[PDB]
Amino acid sequence: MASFKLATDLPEWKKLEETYKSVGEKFSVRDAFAKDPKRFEEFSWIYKNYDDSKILFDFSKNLVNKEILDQLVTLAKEAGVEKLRDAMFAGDHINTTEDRAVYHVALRNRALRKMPVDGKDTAQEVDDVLKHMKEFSDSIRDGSWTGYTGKSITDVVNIGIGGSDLGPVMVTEALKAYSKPGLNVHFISNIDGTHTAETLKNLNPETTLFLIASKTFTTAETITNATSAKNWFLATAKDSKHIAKHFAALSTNEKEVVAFGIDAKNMFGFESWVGGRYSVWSAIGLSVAIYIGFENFNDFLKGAEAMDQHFLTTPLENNIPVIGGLLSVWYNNFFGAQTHLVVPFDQYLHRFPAYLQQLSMESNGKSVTRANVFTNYQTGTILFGEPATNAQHSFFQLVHQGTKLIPADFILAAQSHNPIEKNLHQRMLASNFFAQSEALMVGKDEAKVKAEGATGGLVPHKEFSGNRPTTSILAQKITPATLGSLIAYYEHLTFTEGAIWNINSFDQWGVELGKVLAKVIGKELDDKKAVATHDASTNGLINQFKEWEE
Amino acid sequence: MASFKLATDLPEWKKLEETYKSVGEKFSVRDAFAKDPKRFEEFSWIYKNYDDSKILFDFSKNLVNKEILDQLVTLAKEAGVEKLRDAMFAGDHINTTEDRAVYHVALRNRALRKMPVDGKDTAQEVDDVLKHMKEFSDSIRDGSWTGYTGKSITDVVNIGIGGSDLGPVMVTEALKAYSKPGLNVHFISNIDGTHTAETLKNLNPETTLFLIASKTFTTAETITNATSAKNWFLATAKDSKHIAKHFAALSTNEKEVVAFGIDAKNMFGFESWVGGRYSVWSAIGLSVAIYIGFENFNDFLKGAEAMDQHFLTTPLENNIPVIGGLLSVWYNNFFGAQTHLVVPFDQYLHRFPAYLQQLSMESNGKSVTRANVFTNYQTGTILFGEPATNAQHSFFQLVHQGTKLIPADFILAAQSHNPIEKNLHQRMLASNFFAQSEALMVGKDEAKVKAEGATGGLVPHKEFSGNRPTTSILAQKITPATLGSLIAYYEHLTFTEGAIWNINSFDQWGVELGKVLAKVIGKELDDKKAVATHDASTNGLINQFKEWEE
Ligand SMILES: O=C(O)[C@@H](O)[C@H](O)[C@H](O)COP(=O)(O)O
Ligand SMILES: O=C(O)[C@@H](O)[C@H](O)[C@H](O)COP(=O)(O)O
Ligand SMILES: Cn1ncc(Br)c1N
Ligand SMILES: Cn1ncc(Br)c1N
Repeated sequence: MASFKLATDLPEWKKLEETYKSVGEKFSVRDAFAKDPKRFEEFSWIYKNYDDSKILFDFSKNLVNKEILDQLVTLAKEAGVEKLRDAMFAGDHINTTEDRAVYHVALRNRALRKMPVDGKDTAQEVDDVLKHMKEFSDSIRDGSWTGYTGKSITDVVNIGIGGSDLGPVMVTEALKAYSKPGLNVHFISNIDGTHTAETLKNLNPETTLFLIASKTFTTAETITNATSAKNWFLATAKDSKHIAKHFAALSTNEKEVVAFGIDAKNMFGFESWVGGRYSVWSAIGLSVAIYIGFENFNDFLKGAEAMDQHFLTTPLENNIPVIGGLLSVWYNNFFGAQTHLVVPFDQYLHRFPAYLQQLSMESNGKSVTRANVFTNYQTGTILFGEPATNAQHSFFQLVHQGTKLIPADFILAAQSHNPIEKNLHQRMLASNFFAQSEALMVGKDEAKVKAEGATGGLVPHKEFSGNRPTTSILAQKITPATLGSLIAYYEHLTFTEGAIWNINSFDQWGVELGKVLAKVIGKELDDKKAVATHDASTNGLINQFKEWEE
Repeated sequence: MASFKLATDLPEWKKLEETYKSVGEKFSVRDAFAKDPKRFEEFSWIYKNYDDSKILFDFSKNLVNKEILDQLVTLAKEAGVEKLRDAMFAGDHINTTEDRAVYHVALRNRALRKMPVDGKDTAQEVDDVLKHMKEFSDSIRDGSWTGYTGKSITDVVNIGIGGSDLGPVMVTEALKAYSKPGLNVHFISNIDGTHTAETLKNLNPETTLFLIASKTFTTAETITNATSAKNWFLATAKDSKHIAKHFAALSTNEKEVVAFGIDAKNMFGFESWVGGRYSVWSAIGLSVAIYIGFENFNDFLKGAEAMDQHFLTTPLENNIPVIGGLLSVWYNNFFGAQTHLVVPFDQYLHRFPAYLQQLSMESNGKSVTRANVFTNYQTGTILFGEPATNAQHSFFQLVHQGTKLIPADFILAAQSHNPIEKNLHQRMLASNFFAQSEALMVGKDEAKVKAEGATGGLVPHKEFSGNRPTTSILAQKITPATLGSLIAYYEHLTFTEGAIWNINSFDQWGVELGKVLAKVIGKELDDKKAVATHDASTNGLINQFKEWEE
C-alpha cells in the first residue's frame, strides 16, 4: 500500500509550482551560465561502467539550477522513490494490480547476488536459462546445430509482438556491428499477412530457425504467425518430426509451448515478474545472443547490472537516472510539455526512440495511483524521435521555431564502429551533435538577424528563441555494455517518474484489453451478412469493409 | 499581403472558445450517436479517385457535431483558406519569406491543365522531366542500361537527406508489392559513416546505380556521402569515365551537378517551387519509378491530382482535407492537445507516420504569421506513430488510459496485397482496426469493471474513460493511386491548418539554419586541442569528445 495518495499531496509539489512561477517559466539558460562559471561541472555527471568505459550525462542546457534541482530531489524523497526502488530490488510485489514482483533487475544479476522472489533466490534459475542460451546460440553460430537436411542455420526468425519483438529488433540493429556475415536475423510481428509473406519470401526452410517469443504463449497475432510459419516450414519439410530442429520458444508457459508442438528441450523460460517491455534481458533476447554471440549479450547484461548498482547505491542528488526522471516531471507537470524527444546521432540506434517509446508510454500512461484514486495531474509524456542528422532536416524545424516546449535527449558515441575515410564522416556527425544543442540554447535574436542581412517583415521569421532545453549523452563507443547501461538508465528514469506520480509503472490494462477486443468482430467478419450490433460508426466501417473486401 | 494578423483576430475564434467551454470540453461521443441517428452518414465522406476506386473518411468518432463543424467552417472562411488555396494553384508566390511559388500540385498535373509560374505554363516543362524519368527507368528495368562492364543494373542507391530521402523511402516501402525480384532500392542519407558502410557492404559496383538527390546539390551530408560513394565506385572501376553509367542527379542546380562530375544528360531536373517535403512527386521520385515502374509512379501522381481537384473544387463543408485540418485546429488550439497520432493498420506503410511527421511538423512548426508578427497561440502539432497491430501492444496503453488527449488517424485497406491463408490474417487485422476505435470511443465504466469481476481497489485501474477520438480511413486497397490520394490529403490538411494559423507552411528557416551550424565546430574538430570558444556546456562536450575520440 502507498504512503500517499496523489503527487499533488506532496508538500514540495506546490512549492515547485511557486518556483515555476517565479524563476522556472522564463528561465534563461544563457543567464544561468553567465552566473555560474562551474555550471557544466555542476550539472554533468560521468558514469563509469563495469569495464571502466564511460558515459557523460550533460544536463546543463536544461531549464534547471541548484534551487530547482534541490527541490525536485526533495520531491523524490517525499514520494518515497528510494523506498519503492528498494522494494523492487527486494523482489516485493510492487506490481500491485497483477500482484507480481518487478524483477527485470534479476535478469542481469551476473554477479549472482541473492535476489529473491517469494523468499527464494532467483540467481541460479536465471543463470541456468542463460547457460542454456549460451549453449544453444553457440551451437547455432558454430554450425553444430543443423537443420533437418543437415545444413547449418543461416537465418533466424523471431516471431512475437510488442515486448516480445521490439527489444530484439532494436538491439540487433544497434549492435549490428558485432554480427557475423552469413548469419542473419529477421522479425515477424504484425498480424498483417504482409509481414509473414515478405519475411519468408526468400528464406530456405532447411536453413531457417524460428524463435516463437511470447510470455503467455497465447497472443493471437503471435500464435497465428507461428502457425503460418509452421505451415510454411512443413510445405517443404513435410514431416512434423523435423519441427524439433527448426522451432524454439521463449516463454513462461511450458504447457502451451508443448501443446503447440515445440519440444520442451527447445524452450527458454522466464517468469511472470519479467514485463514484456523489460524483457530483452531474459530468454526473449535469444535472437540477440545468436546474432552477436552470447559473450556480447552477456556484456550487454553486465552493462545493465552496473547501471542498476549505480541506481541502487547513489544518493538521489547524484543519481543519474533519478536526475533524468526529475527533469521530465519538471517539464511534464510544471511547464506542461506533453512530449519528450530522443535523438540518437547514430544510425545503428535508429530503432532506439521506438523502443523507449514503448518502455516510457506503456509504463507511465496511467491515470490511477497506488492509492487506487484517479490522478488530477499529468502522468506519462508522449515520446518520439528519429536519428540525426536526418531529423535536423525534418521535424527539427518545429523543435527550433514552433510553439511547443520539447525536452530532448541527444546521444552520440565518440568512436564509430565504421570510422570510414579516417573519421571524416564521424567528425561531421559529432559537429552536428554539438552545434544543434548549442543553437537550441543560444538562439538568434532580432539584432543578429538584422546584422545578417534581413530587413523588414522577414526579420522575425528568421529569429530563434533559444532557451530550448537539451540533455546531451556522450558515450565513448556504443558497445554492448554501453547499450546495456543506456537502456537501464531509461528504465530507471521511467521508474523515477512513475514513483513521483505514484502510478504502477508495471501493468498495462490497455494492452491487456486490446488482446481481447477483436474476437467478437472477427467472428462477424466470417459471414458476409451486414452487422448492426455496434455503434453506427463501427457498423458503418464494418459494412463498408464487407462490401469492399475480397 | 495578409488579410489578417493573428488567428485570434478572427471573430469566429472567440466563438469557438465559447463553444469549447459549453459543449466541447466534456463532449460525449456516445451521447452524440444517441442524439443523431444519421451521425455516421453525416460525418463520413466517400472520396472517389480518378480510377473509380474509393476511400471512406469516417470522422464520426471525433469530438465534433454539426454546430462545432459549422463554426470551424466559418473560421476557415474568415481565415481565407480558399483565397490562399486558389493563390497556390494560380502559381502565386505564397512562400513569402523565400519569395517562391508553392507548386507541388503542378508536379502531378497529368491532365496538362495550364498551371503557370511567373506567367509561364509549367505543364510541358514538368511533363518533359517525367518523360525523361520514364525513358530512363524503363531502360534500367529492361536491362538495356548497362554498367561499365556491360551488366544490367540490380541495385539502385538513392543518396540524399530529409525531403530528398524520406519520400523515396516511404513510398518504395509502401508500394513494395509492385516491385520485381532482382531489382532492389537502397537509401544512404545520414552523414554517420555507418549508413554508407552498411549500405554498400554487399553491393557490386558493376551493377549498382546511384541517384544523387539534392535540390541545392550543396547539402553537406549528401555531397559528402556522394563523394564517398564515388570513391567506393572508383576503387573498383578505376576510371572516372565509367561514372556516366552509374551516377545520376535529381536536382535544381545543373552547374553544381556538372561540377560534381555527373553528365548533364543524367540530370533529372525540378524547380525552386518544389519544397523538399513535397518533392516525392518530382524527379526526386525517380527511385520509385525505377523500383515499381513508371506507369505505377504515374498512377501515384494521378491519385494526387484527383485529390488536388477535390480540394480545389469542393465547398469547404464537404472538403475532406479541410475537415481533417479543422479538427486538428480544434484539438490543438481549443483542447490543448499537443500531439497527433497516425497509425496505419498496414505493414507496408510502416514509414508513413515518419513521412507525415516531416510533412506536418516542418510545415507548421512556426511562430510568425504572414503579417510578420509572432503568434499568441499554438501552431503545428507533434506527429508520431507506428503501424498496427504492433502499436496496440505498446504505446496504445497511454492512448487508452493516460492523461493526454491524443487525436488519432487509423488507416486500413479492405484488400491486402498478401491475402495469405484465404485472408485469415487480413480479417484479424481488420477486426483490430474496428475494435480499437470502438473501444477508444465506448470505454468501460466502473459498473462494467465490477461486473467483469474486479473488486476493491483494483476497479479504477481497469476502467477506460471512452470518448477518446479517432478518425478512421478505409481504403479499398493501397494501390499507387490510393497512396497518391492519401499523401495529397495530408498535404492539403497541413495546408488548411497553416492557413488558419496564418503561418507560412512552406519555408523552413530552422532547417536552413541547421545546414550552416556545424561547420564552425567541424573546423575545431580538426584538432584535439581543447576549445573554449563556446558556452561551457558546448566547450565541455567538445573537449570530452576530443579526449575520447579515436
Ligand atoms: O508490453 C506488453 O505486455 C505487450 O507488448 C506484450 O509483450 C505483447 O502483447 C506480447 O505478449 P506475449 O509476450 O505474452 O505474447
Ligand atoms: O525539407 C527540407 O528542406 C530538407 O529536409 C531538405 O530536403 C534537405 O536539407 C536536403 O536538401 P537538398 O535537397 O537541397 O539536398
Ligand atoms: C521521459 N522519458 N524519456 C525517455 C524515457 Br524511456 C522516458 N520515460
Ligand atoms: C495534424 N496533422 N495530421 C497529419 C498531418 Br500531415 C497533420 N499536419
